[PDB]
Amino acid sequence: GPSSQNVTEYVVRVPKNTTKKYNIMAFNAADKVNFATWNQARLERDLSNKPEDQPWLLRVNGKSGRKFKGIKKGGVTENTSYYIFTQCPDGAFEAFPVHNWYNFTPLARHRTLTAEEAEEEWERRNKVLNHFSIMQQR
Amino acid sequence: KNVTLGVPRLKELINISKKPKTPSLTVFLLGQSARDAERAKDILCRLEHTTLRKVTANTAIYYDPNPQSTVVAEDQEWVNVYYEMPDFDVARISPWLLRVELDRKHMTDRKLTMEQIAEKINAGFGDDLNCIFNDDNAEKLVLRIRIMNSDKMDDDVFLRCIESNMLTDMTLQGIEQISKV
Amino acid sequence: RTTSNDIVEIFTVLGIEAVRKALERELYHVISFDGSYVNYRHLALLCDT
Amino acid sequence: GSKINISQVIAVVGQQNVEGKRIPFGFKHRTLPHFIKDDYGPESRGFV
Amino acid sequence: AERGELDLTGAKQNTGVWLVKVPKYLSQQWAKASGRGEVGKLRIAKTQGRTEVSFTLNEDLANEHPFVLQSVGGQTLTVFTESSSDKLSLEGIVVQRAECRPAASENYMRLKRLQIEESSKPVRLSQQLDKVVTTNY
Amino acid sequence: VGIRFCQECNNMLYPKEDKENRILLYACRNCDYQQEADNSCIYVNKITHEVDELTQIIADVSQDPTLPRTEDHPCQKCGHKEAVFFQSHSARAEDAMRLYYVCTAPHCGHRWTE
Amino acid sequence: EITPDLWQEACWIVISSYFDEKGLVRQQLDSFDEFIQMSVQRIVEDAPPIDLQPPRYLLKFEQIYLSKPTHWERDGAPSPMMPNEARLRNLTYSAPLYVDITKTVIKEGEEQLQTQHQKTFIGKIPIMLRSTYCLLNGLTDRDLCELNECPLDPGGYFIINGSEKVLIAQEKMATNTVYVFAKKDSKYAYTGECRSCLENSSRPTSTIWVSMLARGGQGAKKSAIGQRIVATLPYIKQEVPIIIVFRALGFVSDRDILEHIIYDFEDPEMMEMVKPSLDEAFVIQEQNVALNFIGSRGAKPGVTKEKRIKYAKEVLQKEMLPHVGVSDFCETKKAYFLGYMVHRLLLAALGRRELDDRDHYGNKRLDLAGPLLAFLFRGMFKNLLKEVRIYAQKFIDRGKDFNLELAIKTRIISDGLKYSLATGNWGDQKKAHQARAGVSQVLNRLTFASTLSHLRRLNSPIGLAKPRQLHNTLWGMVCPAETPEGHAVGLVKNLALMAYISVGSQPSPILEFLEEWSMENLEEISPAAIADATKIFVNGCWVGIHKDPEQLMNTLRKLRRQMDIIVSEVSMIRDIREREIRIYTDAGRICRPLLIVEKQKLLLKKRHIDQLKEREYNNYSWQDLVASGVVEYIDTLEEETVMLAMTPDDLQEKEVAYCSTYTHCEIHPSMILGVCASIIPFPDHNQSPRNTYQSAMGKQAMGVYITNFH
Ligand SMILES: [Zn+2]
Ligand SMILES: [Zn+2]
Repeated sequence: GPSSQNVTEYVVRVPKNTTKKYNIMAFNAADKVNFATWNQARLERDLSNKPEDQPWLLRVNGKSGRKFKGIKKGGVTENTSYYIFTQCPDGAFEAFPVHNWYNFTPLARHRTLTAEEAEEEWERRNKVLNHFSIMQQR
Repeated sequence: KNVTLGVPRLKELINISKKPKTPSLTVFLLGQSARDAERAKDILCRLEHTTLRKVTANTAIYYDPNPQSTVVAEDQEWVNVYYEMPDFDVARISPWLLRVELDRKHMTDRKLTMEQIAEKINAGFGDDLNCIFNDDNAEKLVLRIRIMNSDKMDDDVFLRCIESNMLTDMTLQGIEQISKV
Repeated sequence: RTTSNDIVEIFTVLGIEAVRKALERELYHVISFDGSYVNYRHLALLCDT
Repeated sequence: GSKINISQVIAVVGQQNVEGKRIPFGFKHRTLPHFIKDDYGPESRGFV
Repeated sequence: AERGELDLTGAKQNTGVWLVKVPKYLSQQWAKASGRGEVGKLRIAKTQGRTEVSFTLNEDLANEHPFVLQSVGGQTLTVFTESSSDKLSLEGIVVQRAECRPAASENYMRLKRLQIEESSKPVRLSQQLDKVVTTNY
Repeated sequence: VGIRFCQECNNMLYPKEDKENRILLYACRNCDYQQEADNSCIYVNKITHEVDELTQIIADVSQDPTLPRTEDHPCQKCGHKEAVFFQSHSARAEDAMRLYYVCTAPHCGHRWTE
Repeated sequence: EITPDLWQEACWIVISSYFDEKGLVRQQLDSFDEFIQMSVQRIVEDAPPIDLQPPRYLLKFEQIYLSKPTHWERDGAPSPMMPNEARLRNLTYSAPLYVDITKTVIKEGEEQLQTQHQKTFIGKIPIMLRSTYCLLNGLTDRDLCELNECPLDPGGYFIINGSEKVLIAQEKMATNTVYVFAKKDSKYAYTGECRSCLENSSRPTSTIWVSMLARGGQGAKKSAIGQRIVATLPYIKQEVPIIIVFRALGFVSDRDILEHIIYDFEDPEMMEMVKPSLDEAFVIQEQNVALNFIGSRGAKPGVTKEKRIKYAKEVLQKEMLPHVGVSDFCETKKAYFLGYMVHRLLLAALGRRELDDRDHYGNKRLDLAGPLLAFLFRGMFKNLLKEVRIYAQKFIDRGKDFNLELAIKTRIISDGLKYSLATGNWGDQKKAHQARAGVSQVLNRLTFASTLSHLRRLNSPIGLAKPRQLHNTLWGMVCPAETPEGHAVGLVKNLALMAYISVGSQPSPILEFLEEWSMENLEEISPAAIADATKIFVNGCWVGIHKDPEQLMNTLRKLRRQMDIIVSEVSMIRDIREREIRIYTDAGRICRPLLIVEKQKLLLKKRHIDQLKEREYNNYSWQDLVASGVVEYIDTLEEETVMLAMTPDDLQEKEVAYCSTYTHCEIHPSMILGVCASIIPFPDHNQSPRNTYQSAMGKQAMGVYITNFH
C-alpha cells in the first residue's frame, strides 16, 4: 500500500522570537510517570536558598501527590541547540530553541528522620538492632 | 613448596618476631603410617584444616512454612523419608529455610562424610538449631537446615548470620591455623 | 623427631633448652644453605647468650 | 668465572626471571606490545 | 487557578513533539536567517520495513542533513512553557528523538578547523617586545 | 531471583508473607503497596560461581586488533572459518583455562567454548 | 612502492629527519615555551578580582607583555643581557614581566573613571637558553660563534647567579583517573584512588578516596551486614558511607542511586555486594539531613545547622572532584562520576577486572619545567595579590588615595623564582618542610654526553623494591640500561632517544567534535542505555556515551593522522573489554614515534624516503612526514592496546602464521637506549649490569665538554 512507499515533505519554520519561553522537563523512564494522575500541578521556585538562578520545585495535586524538584543543566550547549517539532494544521514544522533543561526527581513523602535525633542512632554505629524496627519508633 | 631463607630469614630469627613470615612445621609419622601411603593420606586429612567453604558449593535461603511445600524440585524424597516422624514440627519450624550443597569432588578428595559433618554441626551448636539428614543416593548431596522451636532480629537476619558463621569457622575437620599440608 | 620453624611456639611448648637447640639447628640451616660454612663456636655463643 | 658463564657465553643465556617468576604481565596480559596477547611461550616471557 | 499552577491541557491532548539536535553551523544559519519565515525543507521517507528522515538546507540560506532516530523508551520528555505573563503551560510530551549529522565526510573538517581558529581567536598568549619598555617610573 | 520496586511510590521492596492466606506477599515497608509472589522464591547465592563467563562476554571483542586469530573452529550459525580466542582473565570466577571463542563476522558473535 | 631490504637506510634517514627537526631537548624547550605563552596568561587572567572599600575599588589584570632579557645596570640604562655575560658576572639571565592594570573606581555617584596602567613591571622571570623568548633563538652558526656561545650546546637550562641550573622532570600519579589498589595490611580490603585537579590553573590536586571494609568482626551480625563501602571526602576529618554522599548530591530515590552505580540490573551478585551500603544508609532519607551529617564532621563544625549545611554544600561543590565541574549546576555530572567510581570499585571487588599497577608509567605523568614553573608562579602570584590587598587596605583606611606604582612589589616574584630555581627547595622559602627538594640540580658539564643525559632526566618522589624496579611499560620509553649505581638506582632515569613528552593542549576542539559527532551528552541521556553503549573520557571527566565505538575510533584516528582540529599530540584509547574510549590531552604524558601499518604494509613508501633523503633545499622534514599520515605519536597508554613489529621485512612479510594485524611498526629497535647508553657498541652482546655501569661512566668520561670552554 501507500505506507510501503509513503513519502512525506513538510515545511520548516523558525520564528525570530516567541512571547513565551520554551523549556523542557525530563523524567526517568524508570520513575513510571503517569500523566493521567496529572489532575493539577504547581511549579514554583524553591525557598531553600532564602530567583532565576535557583532550582525549581514541582508539586503534584497538592500535598497528596508526588513531588518533583527541578535542576538546571550544569553543562552549557555552546555546540548544540535542541529544538522541538510540533505538528500543526499547516503542516510546516516549527523549530524552537530550548532555553533551559529542567530535570525533576520525585520527593518521597513520609516520616523522615531529622539530624538532631539522627545523632542518636549513630551510637548504634554497627550495633544497630533490627533495621526494620527503626522506622516504627518515630 | 619452599620456605623463606637468607637476609629476611636472618632478620626474622635475630629478632623474635611474634608472627613468622612463612611459618612451617615438619612432622614425622610414628609407626605403620610412615610407610603406608594410604595411612599418610588419612593423617593428612585428619590434620588439614577444612572449613565449610572448602567443601560447600552453593548456598540458598527459601521460605517453606509447610514442610510438605517442597519448593525445591527434587527435595520430596528425603524430605518425606525424614518427616514421617514429626520431630517437634508442631511447635515451630521457622519457615525460613537454609539449603546448601556439598560438591562430590571435594567430598571424595578430603575423604570425609556428610553424616559426621551434620553430627559435628549439631554437636557444636547443641539443640538451638535443627538439621536435616540426606542420603548419598541423590545426584546432589543437598543439606537442609532449620531453626529451633522452643523460642527482635527477625529470623532471616539470624539465619544469614548463622550461615556466615558456619561458612567461616565451622571447623569440619583438621586443626586450626593450618592452611595447607 | 617432630619440630617446627617458629621460635615462640616451640619456646612456649617445649622449653628454653629446646629453643637453644632448635634455634642453633635453624641458624645452621639458613647459613649453610648456600654452601658457606661457619664454625659451631659462634652459633653456639649467639644461641646461648 | 663458572661453567654456567661459559654456557651463557657460548650456547644460551638462559631464562631471565624477576622475583623468581618469569617476566610479569605489565601490559594487558602480555609482556611487551610486540607479542600477541595471552602468550606463555618461552620467547614471550623472558627466555633468551 | 493560581499563578503557581501549571496548565496541563497539552498533556491531556496527548500532543506529540520531536526533540532534535542540530550542528552549530546550521544553528547560526538559522540565526542569520533571523526568522524570515522559511528556512528549509524536511523530508520523511518510509519504506516497507524501514523509515528514512532527512533534512534539506534552503538554497537561499546556504548562499543534505539526514536525521537518525533515537530510542525514546529510555526516558520521558515533556516540554513546558513559561510565558511572559507568568502563566506556565505544558506544550506536550516528546514522542520521538532525532539527531542531525552533516553530509560531508572530509571537507566538513575544514569548516570545523575554521570554527576552531574562530574559537581560539580570542585565546590570549604572551607577546614578545623587541626593545625593553622605558615608560615605567 | 531479582528485585522489584513500587508501582506508585518509586521505592524499593522487601519480602513478607501473608499471616492469613499464607502466601509470600512482597510488601513495601516505606509505604503500603503489596503484591503476590509469582516466583515464590526469595534468595539465591552461587558462592562457587559455576556461572560461565559466556553470559557476559561482549561480542565486539572479536574486532579487537590485538587478540590472536585462529582459522579453525568455525562458527555454527555462520560458517565463517576464522575466529579469535582468549582466556577468561577473571580472578576467582573459575580456575579453568578453557579458551573462549567468539566469531568475528560483522553481525555475528555466537560465542562458544570447547 | 615499498622498501624491501633497503630498510637500514630508510629507518636511519627518517631518524635523521626527526633529530634534525626536533633535536635532543625539545621536551624542556616546548614545555617552557608553552608555559610562557599560555600558562602565565592563564594564571594571571584566572585570578580573583581585588575588591576593597565608601567608594568601591576593583582591579582586574590583563594581557601579559614580555621583552628580551635585559640588565638593569647601576646607571639604570637598559642593556641587552647575553648568556656569556650572565655566566661570567653571576647575573641571573631573566627578562622583565609587564602587565596592564585596570583600576576601576566606584564612588556610588556614577564616577567610573577607569584608568589603565599599561605595562606595569611586576617581576623578573628567569629565561632558559635557546627558547623562543631567549635572545639566542634563530641565530645561525656564525652569529653564535661571534657571540661567544657554543653552536653545539643544546641549551635547555637556566642561569641563576652564573650557575647553570637545569630542571628535572618529576613523576606523579596521573590526575583525573580512577584507580584501584589493594592495601595488604590496611583495614580497607580494596581502595580506589582518583587524585583529581582542575585544568592545571586553579587549585592543586584534591584527592577522593573510596574503599571497602574488610571482612571483620564475624560471629555476630556484622557478617550478616557484610562488607560496607566507605569514602573519605576531602576536608572531612573522618570517613563516611557512600549512599549518604550520593543523597548529599541531591538524588534521593534509591532506584536512581542504583541506576547510577549499576548499569545492568541483571547482576544479582553485584546487587548483593552493594546491598550492605543500602542497609547502612537506611537512616538518612533526605538531602538536607545528609548535608547536615556530612558537614557536621568537618574540620570546623558550624555554629548553627545552616552553617553545617552551607559548609557541606561548599565542600561538595568546590573541593569535590573539581575536574568534572564547579559550575554549581554540575551536580549530575558529579553524581554520575561517583557512580562510575564505585562501579569500578565493585568490578575490582568481584574480580571481573584486575587491580591497576601503581608502577605502570601509563598511569603517571611527568611534571616538566612548564608545569613546575606554572605551579611556582601560581603560588607567587597569590602571594603578590595578598600583599597588594593588605597594602591597599592599610593605605586606604586613611582614605587619601591609592598608588599602584609603589603598591606592587616586584621584589617578591623575582626573589621567589630565583630562590626556588637556585637552591632546589621547590615551594615557598618559609615552608621548606613541605617543599619537595632535589629539583633544579646543578647542570653537569664533565662531558657533552653528561650534559645531554642531565637535560633528559626523570626523577621519582620516593625517598621496598617495587617502585624502583624496571617495568614492561618502559619499552622504548625510558632507557633500560641507564640508572645511577648509587642508592638512587631505579628512581632516577633518562628518557629514551626518540622519547617525546606531551607539551599539552586544551580539550575544547575535541569536545566540540565529539558533541557534534552524534554523541549523547551525559545529562539528556536515558540511564538505562548506559550499559549497552561505550563510555567516553576526555582528560578523565566523563562527558557522555556513544553507540558506535569503532566508527568513532576510526574517525578520531583519521583526524589525528592529518592534524585536523584534533592535535597530533593527543592520544585516544579503547579498552573493548570495559567499553570505554579514553582520550587524553593534558600535559605531562610521555610518547614516542611509530610507523603506521595498514593491512600488512607500511605506509612509509619509497617516495617519502626519497624526499627525506633530499631534505636539504626541499622544505620537507619530520613535520611534513607526519602530514602524510605515515608516522603516528603513540604514547604509553595507547601502546597498551596495539601491536608492534620489530622489523618490517622480518615480520610483516607473510610467514608461519603468528600475527596478521600489526597496527604499528618500530622505527628501529635500537632507539630504546638512552643518551649515555647509546654510545655503547654492541650493548646486546654485553651483560646488562655492565651496560648500566658504563652508562653511569659516560657522564664521567672526560673530553671537550663544550667548544667554547676557554
Ligand atoms: Zn514505599
Ligand atoms: Zn559466526
